[PDB]
Amino acid sequence: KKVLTLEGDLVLGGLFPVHQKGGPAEDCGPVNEHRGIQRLEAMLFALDRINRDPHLLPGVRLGAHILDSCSKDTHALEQALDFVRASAITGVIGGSYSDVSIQVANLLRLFQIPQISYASTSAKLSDKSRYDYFARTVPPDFFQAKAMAEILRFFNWTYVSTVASEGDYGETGIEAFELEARARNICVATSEKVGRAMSRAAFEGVVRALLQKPSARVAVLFTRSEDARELLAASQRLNASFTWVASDGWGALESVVAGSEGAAEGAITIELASYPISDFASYFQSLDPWNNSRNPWFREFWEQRFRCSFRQRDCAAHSLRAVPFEQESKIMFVVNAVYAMAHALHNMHRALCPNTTRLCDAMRPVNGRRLYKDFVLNVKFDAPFRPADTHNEVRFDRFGDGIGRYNIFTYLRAGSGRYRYQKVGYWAEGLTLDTSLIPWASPSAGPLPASRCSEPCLQ
Amino acid sequence: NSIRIDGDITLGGLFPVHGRGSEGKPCGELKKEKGIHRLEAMLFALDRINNDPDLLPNITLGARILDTCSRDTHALEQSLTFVQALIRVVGVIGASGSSVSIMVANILRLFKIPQISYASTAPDLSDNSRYDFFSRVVPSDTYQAQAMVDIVRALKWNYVSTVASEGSYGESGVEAFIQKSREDGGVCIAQSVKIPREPKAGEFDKIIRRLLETSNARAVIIFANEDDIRRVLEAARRANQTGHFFWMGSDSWGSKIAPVLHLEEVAEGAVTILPKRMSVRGFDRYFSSRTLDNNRRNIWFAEFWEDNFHCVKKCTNRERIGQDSAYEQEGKVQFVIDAVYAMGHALHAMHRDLCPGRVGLCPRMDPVDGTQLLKYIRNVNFSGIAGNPVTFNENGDAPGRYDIYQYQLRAEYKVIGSWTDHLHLRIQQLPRSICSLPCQP
Ligand SMILES: *[C@@H]1O[C@H](CO)[C@@H](O)[C@H](O)[C@H]1NC(C)=O
Ligand SMILES: *[C@@H]1O[C@H](CO)[C@@H](O)[C@H](O)[C@H]1NC(C)=O
Ligand SMILES: N[C@@H](CCC(=O)O)C(=O)O
Ligand SMILES: N[C@@H](CCC(=O)O)C(=O)O
Repeated sequence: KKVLTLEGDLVLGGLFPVHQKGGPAEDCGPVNEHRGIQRLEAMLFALDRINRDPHLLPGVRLGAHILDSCSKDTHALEQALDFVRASAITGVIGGSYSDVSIQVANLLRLFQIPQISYASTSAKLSDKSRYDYFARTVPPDFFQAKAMAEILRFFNWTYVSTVASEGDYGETGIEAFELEARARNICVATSEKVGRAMSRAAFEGVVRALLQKPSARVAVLFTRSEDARELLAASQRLNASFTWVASDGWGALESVVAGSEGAAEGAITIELASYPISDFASYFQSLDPWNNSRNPWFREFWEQRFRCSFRQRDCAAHSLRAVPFEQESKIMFVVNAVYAMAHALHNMHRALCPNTTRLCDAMRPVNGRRLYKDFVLNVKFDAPFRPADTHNEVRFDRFGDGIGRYNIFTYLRAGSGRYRYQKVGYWAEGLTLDTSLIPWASPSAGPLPASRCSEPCLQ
Repeated sequence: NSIRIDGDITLGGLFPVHGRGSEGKPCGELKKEKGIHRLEAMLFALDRINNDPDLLPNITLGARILDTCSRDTHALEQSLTFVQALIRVVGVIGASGSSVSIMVANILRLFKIPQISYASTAPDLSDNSRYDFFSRVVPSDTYQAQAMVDIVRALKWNYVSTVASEGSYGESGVEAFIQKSREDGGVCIAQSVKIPREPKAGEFDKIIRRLLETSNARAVIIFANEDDIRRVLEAARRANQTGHFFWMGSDSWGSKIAPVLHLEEVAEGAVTILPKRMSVRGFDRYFSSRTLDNNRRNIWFAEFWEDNFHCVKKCTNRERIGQDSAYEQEGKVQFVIDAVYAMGHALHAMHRDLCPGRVGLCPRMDPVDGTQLLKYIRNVNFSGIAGNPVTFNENGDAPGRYDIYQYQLRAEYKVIGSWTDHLHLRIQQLPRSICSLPCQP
């Protein structure tokens, strides 16, 4: 359909979930304002800096072939054939969804096409037997269930209920969480699984099942962004009080809680620790639907955000520099993925063609055997746009993963401030969050909400 | 390695003549029952459609059968040959493996090649939205889950434990069984056992420890592959638990010598479920007739000759299959005979409509379209070689009709019931696996 066609000596692939899944409706419709265009423009912003960096691939002019997956594994694989028409895709940077990334990885493995995923926490891509050409910067779902299991132990939450999202992300998270919960003496109640495409009436069924064990006031949530909002919407209707322990799917984005914002007051969400990019903030803010002709989806993005139309002579007045800008918490991973092979290509260029800073006729046929195997090795380099007084470094382990750095978020309802996400701790191989910042954990608030199956009995 | 036959149109096929290999090796020990016994069945079926003139007259059918060593990863690399030109086969026969067939169904739909499987019973594979071109000739495992609940209820079983293997079959098998178990509310699951894809030697020993931990869970239900049932059964002998556990087997443990070979001590008193089948006489006088220097098309037939007969030196060519005392005409050999027949009948119907009067392959349908052929497959209605009616549905599944087999000693499987619509089990087995014995009035 619509794809980016940036040109250069060698082009670089991409796969972003621009649109939302339509289910029984059309394949995918409305765009994503935080995990879509914001991540889509992050790659272009990173590519522009590399193309103008004298110390990173001089005279190479990296291209872009960003496709569209829009949160559909079948749709992602259907258009993934464009990445393999030549076999010239030297690499693919995409797979924001675990289900999407798994399907693309299998196809690209046959043609030896290295792939980097900026957001894929499933604890199965680390298996090199099945995916030997896969690398990523985000940690797997291994040092993520322990963080949530320890939080439950920290609050002495023993009897809990788990909600799983059908696919290759929720099921993997539940299995990792289940074994950690058993090893930490955490009781497990009935577990309910939600399908990828289910009616809104079915979403009321699972919340009813969670209400059928009333000593389970704590619900552990393993769902994608499009599956957690429906449960929250199903919580206002048939009103119930359930505190939420959220996975990476919930995140700190202010769209899964918008609307049904009263049913997740005591919700704890764990995201991936990162820092905002000051340079990217100016790039995204200083954008217009007319000047920015590189992105075919920018015109559609200007319809949902800054509500207007391009037919009745509307728009052309709103500017992104006026309204506040909320940067996605995973923009750092997107710009790190682009720079991951940018230095690797420079390292490959320095060794394969040590004659001039151009193509030496030997790197024209790109092979995954020599590239990825030399790419999974030490590509240790300073993180781009790193803030001051920090020692962050981009590197890959033997499994092609990143370091296990996490953070803890809670949902606030402060007066004269509507609602706001506040960071209350991090996970540096151990819990460090404080108790005085959580509204329901404050000493001057009453007993904390707990979920024990049998009130303990004294001697 | 390929066994391609030259023909006007070629038919893809995936058969697991080998097994999963440990360590870095992607292939393991040669599988006699799965694979080779079904490999020549399609070849025999392909050699019978090309003989009679009532089906596809003056049209010879080729083949592009490949090797899948019971490995999901290895199955995708081989399947690239089917769509190498379209980056030409008209149809591809799906592999027995549930997880293997899934990875072939999500890539063949991109290039629009219909797929017909014979031994994959994944409830997931019934989703039309994700698997457009996948067709099945066997009932799904979701019907087996209801059947097992009916069987255990008739046996008054109350406390059972479930064992599942890693993949899309074991995980989707017990999950369907557990959900249907809660619907009736009569039986409950003691615990769930997960078998890793590549575990250690002592991992299987730990599996029986958890089963023995709940000593009152006398009956255990296993959803495992062909090579996993034997290993778990062997661990029971080394733990001195011969007769303590009664095994509840799925369609992966039908009438098969291999899971009960040299293990007829723990396998006793085990009841299993297999779909409708019959002993075809045509294939009885075909496998026993093929010998060395005759079936030179099958490369792996030489390996089959070495492994089966030697079971060493002096490999003389003076032995026959009939005297091996190991040929049993495996149950799922029938399901691949009519699988190609259903696809062949669809091609015959397509040939008549798109080529009126032209006996040969008319140029109007030379670039065969998978989408056009897909609707023909859904409307195939004929009788198989044994006599069973072959009919598909809107999702490409098959009607649920099974048989109940119980392993007896006299070492031969005997029919003890059926699951036509509700149940037909007739009383053997012994009443056990009942926790919370009556505590008197
Ligand atoms: C309960 O949690 C508190 C911290 O809030 C701490 O005393 C300990 O982790 C738990 N104590 C008991 C008795 O469970
Ligand atoms: C196939 O033909 C039979 C012939 O009696 C009849 O049941 C019907 O037309 C077809 N069956 C199904 C299940 O569609
Ligand atoms: N890592 C989560 C969410 C990724 C994202 O969209 O930010 C997943 O695999 O579903
Ligand atoms: N249908 C089961 C059993 C296949 C077999 O080995 O016959 C599966 O897909 O694993």
